[PDB]
Amino acid sequence: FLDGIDKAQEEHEKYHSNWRAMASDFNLPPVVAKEIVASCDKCQ
Amino acid sequence: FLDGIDKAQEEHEKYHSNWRAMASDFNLPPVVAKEIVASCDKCQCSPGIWQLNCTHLEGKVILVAVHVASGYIEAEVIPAETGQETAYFLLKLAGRWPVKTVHTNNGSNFTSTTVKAACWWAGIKQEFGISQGVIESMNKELKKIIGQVRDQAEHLKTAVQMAVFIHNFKRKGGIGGYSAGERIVDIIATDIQTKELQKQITKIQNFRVYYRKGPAKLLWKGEGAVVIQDNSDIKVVPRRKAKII
Amino acid sequence: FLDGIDKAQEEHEKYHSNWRAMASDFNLPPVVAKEIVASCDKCQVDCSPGIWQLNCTHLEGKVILVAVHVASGYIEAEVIPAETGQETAYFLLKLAGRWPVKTVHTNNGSNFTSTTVKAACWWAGIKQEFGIPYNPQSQGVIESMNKELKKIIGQVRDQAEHLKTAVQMAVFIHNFKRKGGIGGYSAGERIVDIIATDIQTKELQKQITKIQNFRVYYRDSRDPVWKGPAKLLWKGEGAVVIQDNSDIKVVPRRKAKIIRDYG
Amino acid sequence: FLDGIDKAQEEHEKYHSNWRAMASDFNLPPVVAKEIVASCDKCQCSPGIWQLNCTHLEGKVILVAVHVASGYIEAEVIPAETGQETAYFLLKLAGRWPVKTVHTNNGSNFTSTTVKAACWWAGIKQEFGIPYNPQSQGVIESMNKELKKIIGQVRDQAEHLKTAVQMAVFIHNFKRKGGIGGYSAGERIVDIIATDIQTKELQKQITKIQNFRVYYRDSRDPVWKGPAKLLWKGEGAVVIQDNSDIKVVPRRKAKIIR
Amino acid sequence: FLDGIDKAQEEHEKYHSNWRAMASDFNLPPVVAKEIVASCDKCQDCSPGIWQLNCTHLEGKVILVAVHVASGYIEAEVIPAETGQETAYFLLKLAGRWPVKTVHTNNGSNFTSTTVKAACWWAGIKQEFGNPQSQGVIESMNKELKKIIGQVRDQAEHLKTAVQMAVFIHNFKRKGGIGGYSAGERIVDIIATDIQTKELQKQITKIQNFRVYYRDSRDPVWKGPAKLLWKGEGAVVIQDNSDIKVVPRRKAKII
Amino acid sequence: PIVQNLQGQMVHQAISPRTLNAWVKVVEEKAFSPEVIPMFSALSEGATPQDLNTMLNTVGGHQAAMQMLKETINEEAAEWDRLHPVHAGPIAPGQMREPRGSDIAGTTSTLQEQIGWMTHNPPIPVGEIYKRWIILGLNKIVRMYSPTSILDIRQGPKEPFRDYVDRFYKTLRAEQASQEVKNWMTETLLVQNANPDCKTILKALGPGATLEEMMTACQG
Ligand SMILES: [Zn+2]
Ligand SMILES: [Zn+2]
Ligand SMILES: [Zn+2]
Ligand SMILES: [Zn+2]
Ligand SMILES: [Zn+2]
Repeated sequence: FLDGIDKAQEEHEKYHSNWRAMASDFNLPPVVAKEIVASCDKCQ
Repeated sequence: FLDGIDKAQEEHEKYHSNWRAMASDFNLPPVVAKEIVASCDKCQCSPGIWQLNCTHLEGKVILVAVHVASGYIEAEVIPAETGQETAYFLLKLAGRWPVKTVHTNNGSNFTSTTVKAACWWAGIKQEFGISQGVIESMNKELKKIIGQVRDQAEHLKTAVQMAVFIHNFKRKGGIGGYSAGERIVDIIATDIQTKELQKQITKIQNFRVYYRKGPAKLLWKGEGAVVIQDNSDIKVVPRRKAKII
Repeated sequence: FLDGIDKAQEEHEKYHSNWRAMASDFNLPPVVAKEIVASCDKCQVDCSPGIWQLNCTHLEGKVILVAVHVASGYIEAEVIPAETGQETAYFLLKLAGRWPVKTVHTNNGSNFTSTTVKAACWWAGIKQEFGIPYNPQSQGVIESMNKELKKIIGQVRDQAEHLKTAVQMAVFIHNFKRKGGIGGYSAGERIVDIIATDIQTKELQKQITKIQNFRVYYRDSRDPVWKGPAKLLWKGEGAVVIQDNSDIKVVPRRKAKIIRDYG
Repeated sequence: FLDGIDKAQEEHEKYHSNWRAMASDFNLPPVVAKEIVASCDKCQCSPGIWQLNCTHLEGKVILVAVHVASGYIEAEVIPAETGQETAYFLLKLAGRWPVKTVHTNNGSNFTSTTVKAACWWAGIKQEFGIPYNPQSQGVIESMNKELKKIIGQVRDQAEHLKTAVQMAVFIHNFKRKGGIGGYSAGERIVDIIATDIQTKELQKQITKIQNFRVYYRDSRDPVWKGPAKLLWKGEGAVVIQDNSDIKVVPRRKAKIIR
Repeated sequence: FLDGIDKAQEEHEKYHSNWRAMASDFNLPPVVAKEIVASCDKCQDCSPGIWQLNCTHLEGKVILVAVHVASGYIEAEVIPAETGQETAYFLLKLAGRWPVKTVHTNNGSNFTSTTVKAACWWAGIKQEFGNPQSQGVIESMNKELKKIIGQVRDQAEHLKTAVQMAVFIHNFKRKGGIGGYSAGERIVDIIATDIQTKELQKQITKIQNFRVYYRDSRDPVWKGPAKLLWKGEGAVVIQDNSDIKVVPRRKAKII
Repeated sequence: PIVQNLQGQMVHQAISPRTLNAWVKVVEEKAFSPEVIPMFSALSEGATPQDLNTMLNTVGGHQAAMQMLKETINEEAAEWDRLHPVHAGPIAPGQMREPRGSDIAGTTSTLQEQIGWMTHNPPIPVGEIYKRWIILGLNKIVRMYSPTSILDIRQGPKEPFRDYVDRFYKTLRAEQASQEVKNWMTETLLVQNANPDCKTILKALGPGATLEEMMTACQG
């Protein structure tokens, strides 16, 4: 939560990882990772 | 959630609102609101019934009034303790809000000639002797917020005004997550509409109902029950033993 | 009697009102009103208020469209220069804008069945009933109003310079100062009273639904905690009647809070 | 009337408000309110007043009349700017609604001789300038601009300008619900006319009363005071006025002389 | 909701009434009325958050007054000396009493001071220097204030008490236009309706974010995704292809 | 400004701040109304062109009128230069040549030149000419700033004659023309543009009646 959203989105714009990976690596709740994935146009 | 975290932080560094406040205002989950609150080092009856009291803080006397029904708060620091400024504050709060009854103690300032003259001129009923738990809880909550915002307080008056502003607007309350202003607006609006509709009836609907006695007037018929009023007394009877004419 | 004779004779040479109107309005004995009426050389059904009757007549070579209220006898007449369905639709939309009419009685004339009339009645939601009316009383009222309007127009044509002005003066004197044969009241007063007393059920039902939509928080005499969202029935000065799970309770105003939970 | 006269006197001494306000607030006849107002040393009919306005749309002139107490609207487009058509509309609205005073603004066509003759025939006092009511000035223009907004919206679904304007004013009068109360303008205007009829019935009931000199006694004092002007008799009591003081006395402590 | 949606659609294509009227006259939820209004090509307010500030001189002393753009509500006070501190105090008090988002005022010296700028920046208040027709309303209110303070000065000992009494009588016991009510009822009704509309729109925003798929009587295959409008009584009201339909909950799924 | 000395030689006097403050406040307060024409002439009695320019530049806003008066000053300075013959011959000590079009405006001439011209015998009325030029400029500015004509004033049927005559004379003074035309219009339009009752009253009173007689007769 401590600036994890910015790093999560900046790494998702390059690798497009699964929401579980973002939740585990950056310590974010699953809902944040799911909505970050949804915000990606390439991913669904 | 659309860039709402940044504005939530920028408003928490501004007013330091409760978690539910920014949770409901900016549409964020309660978990992130609680995390934002924790991350801050400084954080961890009737519409006419109003209660006025006096408090002491660092050699300053403050007259504080509170709406009992909605929890709305007002305060003003009086420089020299005299009844004339108490009367001034009373007439100002009357001019800003309709008050029909004030609950105070037998203090000299509350019973002063100017205060009595103003309240009799405004037609406000007086009641001496006092409910108090809610007033004390609001007082300590406002003391807490005053301590919270004292770091940026250039003067006492501005600090008190900002504390009142953040209490009445920048914090959600209890039932329904509504602030004091929202609650008082809701209760005033409901009272106005109910009295308007009550004045609408008894101009069109006028029926006489006999039960068991006298020519009582119909008040509400339905759901197998007749509620009527007679001789300034309200009686509820079953649908039987009641004739509506 | 306090100079009322002069003002009465002035308003009678200008209006030719009924003697009951002179007696009631100017506070004069009936003998004075009767002699004022005599001095003038030109003088000698409870139902739904949604029913109106429209008719056309040929007077002085001009076409006059008259709409009459069944329940009160109120009249509205206009002079139509060229007989066309467009002007009939104009009159219909005028009377719809000025009155909440819901049913119109007309004959089988060419302009009555015009496409504009059908469009107007469909848009305004006004029931249409062609053919002979089923109530002879309405026809009798139509005939009486027709003869009275012919008489008053003949009386007042000298004052006006145009037929429309004479018709408007006639409708003005008939509606406001003229007193009918039942009750002795003006047609405008009768129709406005009927309209005022007619809109009661809709407002009653909407107020009942609104008052049932309210929420009430109440406490018992010995219970310091507040109860749930009890439905509201009736509000009083010091007592409130509410429903709480099919139970009727009367609560003092002191221990009752009334709220509309928007959320 | 349950000790409301004293409350009205106190309210007029502390505020000096309009007589109708005291009459409505305390459920009193207008006569006692008028006499209380006249009792004030520093102090001395809303229905039946209409306001007329002119506007330009599609290169044509449209005249709209609006009530003040209820806001009922009437509107019509005039082929050419002449005083005869305005006089015709004024006499038509006189023959359709009870009009007592026609208020307007400055205008060349409003000062014509034809409209003056038309209003003199009807006995309606006409004037122009500042609105009679110190408030609700903006109501007329807000209603006019609402009508202007809706006529453009409903124009596309109509074939003629006059029909569209009349349909728009019909929607505004009937099919447009307001705020407080939430009902049609026709309903509020008919309620106002009904209350006017009831107040006129009260006025004729007061007219039934006349001089009827009445003597009064207070607190069972051996002396009889008077004469006092009779105001009203009912509910076993009589309310009268004398020396700018209005009081209610039980019938057992008063006598009436023809 | 008992086939009243089609009737509301027809009467909205006919009359084009407000969404509140459509909801009230047919017991429809606000979502249905809002989507019906939106679907209409003919159809397309932050009023309480707009205030006007004005200063005047009386008896050699300065008097400030803030007036709501609508309903003619006013609030006035006297000031000893015209500097930024008193103006900031008054602005903070009015912010603490009422929710304000923007303010219109003239180009006075006290309005251009840094103190008021900081005070309004603290509360996020838009300060505009410079109003279609509110000038007449505000000037008429000011003239009424002048006449009432002139009339009430006879029994007053200080100007502040007279001003307070005048604003009290004006805002409480001076019935105005339609309805014969005072400014307090108008302001409370306006703010209550604004709160109701904002909470309804927030509820719609938090509800509509879910998609639906329904089974009908002639096709076992789920169809959609329709837009979520309302749920309740064991059923869901949705809209597909700009047509509003109702489907039992047992024959529907929400994602 | 140029102040006469008690049985001595006149010397330059500093401009009091009161005059500048009063001038700027009265200019900013009400309008570019005709009443500023005398007021200005009361605040610039015997002032040098430099003082006049300093007073002119003190105003704030309404720079369009400043451009108008500057253009008129330029054109009338050119006219003065073209009409007044150019001085020729040597200039003796203690004397100066005729001020140029720029010198009368004070844009380039210094205070010493103005003092020398004032002390020259006979004195040159450069200051008076510049003051009357400014007067003409202000007159045309007021002409532009009048949003009404003289022939469009109408009296309401119930409007009192008091404010009607007041506005009539306000527009008469706002309008600049020959005196004979002003007399003709104030004698004709007054009766010709009144309510019918007072119009017939004035016709009964006859022509040439003093305005006091008509204002006393029209009462009621
Ligand atoms: Zn992705
Ligand atoms: Zn904090
Ligand atoms: Zn006759
Ligand atoms: Zn008074
Ligand atoms: Zn629409």
